[PDB]
Amino acid sequence: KTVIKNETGTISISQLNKNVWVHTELVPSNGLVLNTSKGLVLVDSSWDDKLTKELIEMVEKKFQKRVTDVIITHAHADRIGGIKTLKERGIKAHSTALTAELAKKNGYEEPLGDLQTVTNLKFGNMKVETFYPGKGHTEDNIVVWLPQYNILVGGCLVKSTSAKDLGNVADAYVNEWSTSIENVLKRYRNINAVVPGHGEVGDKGLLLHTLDLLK
Ligand SMILES: [Co+2]
Repeated sequence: KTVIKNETGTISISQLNKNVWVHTELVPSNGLVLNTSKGLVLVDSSWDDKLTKELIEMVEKKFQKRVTDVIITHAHADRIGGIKTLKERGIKAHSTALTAELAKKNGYEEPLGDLQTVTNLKFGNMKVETFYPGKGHTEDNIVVWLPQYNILVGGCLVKSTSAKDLGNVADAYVNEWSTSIENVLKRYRNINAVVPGHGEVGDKGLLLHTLDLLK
């Protein structure tokens, strides 16, 4: 897989696919860059505004298209933190209503609150499904599915192999997280890659790992 870094090793993009890339910023945090016929779409932005601006500028320059949309997978900072940058640049920031409600409560600018339990979006030819599986890492966590690739973005709901515990559980629902993981396994029975919130890309084994960490 082709991999491209900025000057610092602070931001790195790894090609999963002709049109799907994983972005990682330095903990490392992951999201996706979707190279579509109508622009770039990000699944998650970055830790804060400084890194979000750098991420956008890197990908706009490389791919020679604008970032048009971001999907925010929960209302914590590794996730909501670049919202000011998105809003001021006219980048549409999609989220569930609950994620937007939580962002506002916590003093962040609000994403759109447009995503339902299951939402199907199309960006050029790129199909994206968002799914709220229930509570887990947070109340509001969603996953994102690319049905043309059978790629799942697990976000913080899904732990990497290298994670040997659940991490920050202060906002977690450790008794509903296993059911939520089961909901993802039931919906998506044939998965090619799973992108955890943090750590190396894997497959359905990451979901099984997360289940074991919850015991
Ligand atoms: Co989080």
